Amino acid sequence: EFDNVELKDLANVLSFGEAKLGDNGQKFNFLFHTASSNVWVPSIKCTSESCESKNHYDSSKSKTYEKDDTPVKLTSKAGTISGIFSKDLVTIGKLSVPYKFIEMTEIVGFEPFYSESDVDGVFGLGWKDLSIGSIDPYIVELKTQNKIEQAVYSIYLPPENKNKGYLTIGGIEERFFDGPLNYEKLNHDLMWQVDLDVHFGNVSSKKANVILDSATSVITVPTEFFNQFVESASVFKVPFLSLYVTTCGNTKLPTLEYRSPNKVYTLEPKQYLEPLENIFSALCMLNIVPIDLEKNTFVLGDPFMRKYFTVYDYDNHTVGFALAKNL
Amino acid sequence: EFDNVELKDLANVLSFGEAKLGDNGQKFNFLFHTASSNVWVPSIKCTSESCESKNHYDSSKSKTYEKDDTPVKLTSKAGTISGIFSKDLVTIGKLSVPYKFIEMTEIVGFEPFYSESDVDGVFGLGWKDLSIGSIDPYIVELKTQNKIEQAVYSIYLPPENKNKGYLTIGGIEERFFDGPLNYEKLNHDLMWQVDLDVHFGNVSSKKANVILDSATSVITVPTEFFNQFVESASVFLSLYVTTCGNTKLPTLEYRSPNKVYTLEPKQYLEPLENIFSALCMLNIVPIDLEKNTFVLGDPFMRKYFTVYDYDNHTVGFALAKNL
Amino acid sequence: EFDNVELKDLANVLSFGEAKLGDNGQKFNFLFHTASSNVWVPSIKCTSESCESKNHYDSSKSKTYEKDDTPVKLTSKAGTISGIFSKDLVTIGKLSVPYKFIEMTEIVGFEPFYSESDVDGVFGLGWKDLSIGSIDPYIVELKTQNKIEQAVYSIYLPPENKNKGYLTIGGIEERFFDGPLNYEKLNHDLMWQVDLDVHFGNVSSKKANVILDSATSVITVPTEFFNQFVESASVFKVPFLSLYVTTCGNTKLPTLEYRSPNKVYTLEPKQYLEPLENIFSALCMLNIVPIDLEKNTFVLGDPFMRKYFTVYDYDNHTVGFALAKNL
Amino acid sequence: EFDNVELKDLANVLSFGEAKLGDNGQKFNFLFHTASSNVWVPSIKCTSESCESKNHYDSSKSKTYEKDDTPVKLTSKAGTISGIFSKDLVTIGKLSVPYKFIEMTEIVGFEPFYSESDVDGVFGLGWKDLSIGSIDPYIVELKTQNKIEQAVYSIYLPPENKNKGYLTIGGIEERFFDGPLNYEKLNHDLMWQVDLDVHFGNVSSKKANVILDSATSVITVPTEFFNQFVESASVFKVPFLSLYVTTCGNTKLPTLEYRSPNKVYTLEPKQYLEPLENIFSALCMLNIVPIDLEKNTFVLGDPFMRKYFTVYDYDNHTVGFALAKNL
Ligand SMILES: CSC[C@H](NC(=O)Cc1ccccc1)C(=O)N[C@@H](Cc1ccccc1)[C@H](O)C(=O)N1CSC(C)(C)[C@H]1C(=O)N[C@H]1c2ccccc2C[C@H]1O
Ligand SMILES: CSC[C@H](NC(=O)Cc1ccccc1)C(=O)N[C@@H](Cc1ccccc1)[C@H](O)C(=O)N1CSC(C)(C)[C@H]1C(=O)N[C@H]1c2ccccc2C[C@H]1O
Ligand SMILES: CSC[C@H](NC(=O)Cc1ccccc1)C(=O)N[C@@H](Cc1ccccc1)[C@H](O)C(=O)N1CSC(C)(C)[C@H]1C(=O)N[C@H]1c2ccccc2C[C@H]1O
Ligand code: NA
Repeated sequence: EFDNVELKDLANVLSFGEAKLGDNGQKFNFLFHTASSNVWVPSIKCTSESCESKNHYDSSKSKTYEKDDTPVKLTSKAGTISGIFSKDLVTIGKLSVPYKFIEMTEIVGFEPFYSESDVDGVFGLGWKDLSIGSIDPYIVELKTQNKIEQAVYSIYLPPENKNKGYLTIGGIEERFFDGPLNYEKLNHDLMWQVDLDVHFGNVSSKKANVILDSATSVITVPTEFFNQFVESASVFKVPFLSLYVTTCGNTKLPTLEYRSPNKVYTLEPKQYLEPLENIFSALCMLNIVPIDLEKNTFVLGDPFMRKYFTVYDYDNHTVGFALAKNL
Repeated sequence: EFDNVELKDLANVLSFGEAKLGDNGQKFNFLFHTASSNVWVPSIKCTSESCESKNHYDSSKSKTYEKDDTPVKLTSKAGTISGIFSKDLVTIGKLSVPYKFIEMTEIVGFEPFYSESDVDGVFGLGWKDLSIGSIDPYIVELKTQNKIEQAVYSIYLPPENKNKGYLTIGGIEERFFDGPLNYEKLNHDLMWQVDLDVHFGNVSSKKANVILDSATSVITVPTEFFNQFVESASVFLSLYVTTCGNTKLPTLEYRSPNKVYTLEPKQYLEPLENIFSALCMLNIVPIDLEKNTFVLGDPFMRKYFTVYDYDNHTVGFALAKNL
Repeated sequence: EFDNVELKDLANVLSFGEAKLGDNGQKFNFLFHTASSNVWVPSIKCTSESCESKNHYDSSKSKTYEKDDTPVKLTSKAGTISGIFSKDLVTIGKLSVPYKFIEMTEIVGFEPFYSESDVDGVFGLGWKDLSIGSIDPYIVELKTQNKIEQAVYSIYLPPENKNKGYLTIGGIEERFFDGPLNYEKLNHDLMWQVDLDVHFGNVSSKKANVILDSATSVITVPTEFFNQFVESASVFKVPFLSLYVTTCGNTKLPTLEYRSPNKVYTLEPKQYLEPLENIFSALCMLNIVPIDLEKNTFVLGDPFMRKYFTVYDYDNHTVGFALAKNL
Repeated sequence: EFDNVELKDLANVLSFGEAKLGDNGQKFNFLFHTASSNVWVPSIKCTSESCESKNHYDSSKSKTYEKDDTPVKLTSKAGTISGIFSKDLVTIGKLSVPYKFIEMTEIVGFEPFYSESDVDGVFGLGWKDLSIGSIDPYIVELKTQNKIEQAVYSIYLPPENKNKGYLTIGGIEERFFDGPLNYEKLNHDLMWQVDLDVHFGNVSSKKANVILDSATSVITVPTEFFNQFVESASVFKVPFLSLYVTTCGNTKLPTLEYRSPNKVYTLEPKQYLEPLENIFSALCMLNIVPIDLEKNTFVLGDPFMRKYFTVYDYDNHTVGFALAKNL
């Protein structure tokens, strides 16, 4: 034997948390996904190696389980996922309602990321029309059964990792934010998406389609938008050392802004940069990625959510934004 | 109030662990750093807003404190840290020896990233020639003081998470790896750096300087090497984003005279979504550090258990194993 | 005699510092004034009581004094100032040039404030076309005379009073701020004044004339603008205990924004509020005053300069703004 | 670098000075607070960001410290302060006594104002009945322990500035005032509070509760009284350009009167008006704030203490007023 000291991971919070299935309280780790509208879970029957060291849902150990069995198969350019539909108790903290979910039974093609993390499944929190089987979103379902009064939830991510991070259902906790809470109207009942004029230095795109996505740890922007910025950065002498790398202290890096008619949401340069080293880092990389998802569409991930406490209001069809606060 | 639920971090082990100072065991979160040669720690005396949230070293609370007070200051085109040398018991695990560290007294230029991490300081595991003050590396000092027989350590990151990570001092645990341990000679005692021929598709860089650096979570390549790969791609611009589980991409090869070390697309690709991600990005970053220099961080150390041998001036590599 | 403890000031750095007249270094406490265009200094000849406690300029002591004697008289419902123009060495720090200033000869009114305070006079840092006598600005004259090579200055107020403020001449000092430093063009060369769209919750004013004024400790808004705000605050039920008093933590107060084509400058509620009590104050007041100065005109005083480091550039006719930082 | 001149604060003296705790003389800037009844100090053990730049009490450095550890928590609509009671030597000037004080371990809800000021804590000078934990006032304690013979203090603020302010303990220094010293009896031994008839123009409130509060720089008036005054000065054609703003030379403004059975205390426009600009200001605001604290309650802060040297006499349960002189 020799001297071994335990290594740790870094304090880094996202919309990762525990929910429960069945009346025997079967525990899982969920990614609470604002841009998906089903709950998906590793089934006890899953024949896929992926599934081995996960948490499982066993419909025979829960006395409140209901047969549905409607098969479903989803496939990406990247991977494939097939399962069956089940109903049972679904619980987050104190609240519980019977809900229609997908038991995963074959998972091909998401490696080594899927088996590498301690996440079991997705607990979608998007809108009805984006979901398979056309199901009412979980939180609406809580309101239907009068378990809560207002179809609303909120994500607080701790803006400096000094404390726990939280998902709150049924009401707005003022402990989480400073300044005003501001609602924007949804441009569609598909995702949590809003019309905003986006500005990044001299580049701008009016009335862009902008989407909240608690699953990405990136900011996203169209290719052409990203090209215009690269060229404009060049015009404005913003120094870069390669496409994505810059001095963290770079004084020419512009504020990224999303403007509505009555409120501007912003990420300062150091709020969209990732350090190259994990301590005392002189260099930085833009955490902004050109991807073309839809005409004029931009995605807000964790970097936005790290700064903005966000609110999701089914009843009003709005998204609330406020400056996240250290607990 | 209303129904809460706790949200937590995604388990992601790196070379970050605890170490103690003084005979009253002042505890710190350190980045165990293969590319720094001093131990740096926040002083109780630090006047910076950076130092506020952190653990501090307070010499007055330690009977084994030996006064030094030799001033240090590092300044950088943008960055400043400064402090004083002090001598006290430094403890990792069950191992303990008097050692000269730097109590940082001013920390400027590394916000907000510093205060948002729970790292307090750096525990250098590099070589003497880059130590400010020419101080023997901590592990060498353990050996001089007969705390250990061999001035060797190793770093194990769990290759598939689901498992805990380790820094081991003084010998080699077979439990951590599979297949043989291959050793490479250092090209120069400056850092843990080896001569290797690097290849990526049609592009190659002979007799490159490659540095192990436990403090980046990235793989680094010179700008010219990356431009060459872009040019060679021209035969058929992003190329930065691709499909996850795209196997039609080159493998990164680092060739020594008797072993080739590799990182396949699934070692160098990072997903854009944090579950079931359709798209992925290259975790290969072009940046010029020094002539012909490449750096190997985390994504390499996740595949390769690495051994750092001071007695023999070598680095050992082997395939990291579960448990 | 009894036990006495001294009482002091609350740390509150404004654009107030020292400068010198004549080759014998006569010193004065000046308000460095971005919205005025002459230097005004009390004369040794001043006959008023207000002048008794002040520093005085005595031309008979300076071998570099050049006689002008053109009389000036400014007379406004709060007081009247008369004086004569004189020319002499005028010195800020290391820098020095012959300049024309007004020695005040009579100061009627402005009481008790002028004599209660320890400012001697005003050091105008505005544009020529606002100057009495149409005198080139001091900073211009420095460049005209080859003392500096860029006719630019900056004002830094400590954003939390943890260090000294600084007036810098001749170039940009990055220690004061976190990038980006964004430049806006002047709408006119009368004052430091820019076209910006102002938003305060749902109220807005397009293409407003906004003016930097280092001499007020207040934010200014036209009367109508303020009335629109009151209107929508009443409708939306933002809690006010009276016309300016609110809880410091009021979550319904909006952010004040000033939008250029490429950048938004903002004041969060607690950056435009002042506390009722000087410690642990539950209650606050709006430091926003409705005043009709000019069509559609808004003035930025101390609350703004306290958050934004500001650069005043005569060569390029622009003002720069950046997030001020602690030293 | 570049030519730089320092910027300073103005001289504005308030009820704010130094006192020491413990035998090693740990110094703090305290607000000498006539409407608080404990002493509050940040603890070295405080875990809030609020405490970070402040002076701290470290009990283990003082050989005279005695453990108490009684918890205290004060919370409200938007403020939490908690801590523990500790006993040590407490020193103002050459005077020293063992005294129970509160070590703050958490200060939340008072940013950014708390960190922007160089006040560390509050040194209560009120009455026992308002003390948390039922503690004898510091100055009474000085009397009990035979360190002074009269339990009395005074606050002198220099009426025209340049001049230090002074807190005096143990007797009356005639040097601070002109004219008689008039005394008013307390309507209650809770605060330094007095029955007075308050008149402002045509508006009056008889047998008002008027409270001395050395912690506001404002004068306070119930909302109905204020409303009646503004409607009233409308009827009588006062020049107002908005709701608090008038010219600094406004001749027509009434004197504010506080009438007791044998003395009338007054505040003229001179004493209740704050200028919009910090030098040669044409425009002014009423420093009088409408705010309902309790039935018929009016607060006198700085503007009043600036004119009147005030004396606080525990022995005879009275407050004394005299016109303050220049030193
Ligand atoms: C290759 S990322 C290495 C990083 N260097 C940079 O960012 C250099 C840089 C800066 C700007 C433009 C281009 C290049 C760096 O110097 N990091 C340092 C982090 C640090 C840790 C503790 C106290 C202060 C800083 C370094 O790991 C260290 O301990 N040191 C201690 S001394 C130092 C400040 C010169 C640096 C060093 O040896 N740097 C060298 C190094 C290290 C790892 C890999 C390559 C190189 C070359 C040179 O950059
Ligand atoms: C932000 S409020 C500006 C203030 N005027 C007022 O409040 C409006 C007013 C005017 C006349 C009677 C009553 C009310 C004012 O003019 N203050 C002045 C302070 C002063 C400094 C030195 C000697 C005497 C006064 C001014 O900043 C200046 O130097 N001047 C020099 S001469 C002046 C008295 C006409 C004035 C001016 O150019 N004012 C301009 C100004 C300033 C700030 C904001 C808008 C404007 C427009 C313009 O009127
Ligand atoms: C000029 S307003 C006085 C102020 N009250 C307010 O703002 C009223 C308020 C409260 C909550 C929501 C909305 C409005 C206040 O209580 N300030 C306090 C400042 C303080 C100082 C140290 C530690 C914490 C706060 C006070 O002077 C004190 O020490 N205390 C100590 S305990 C207390 C919270 C009961 C309060 C008190 O005695 N208040 C009394 C007071 C003080 C001044 C004027 C009137 C009154 C009545 C009574 O409420
Ligand atoms: Na806009």
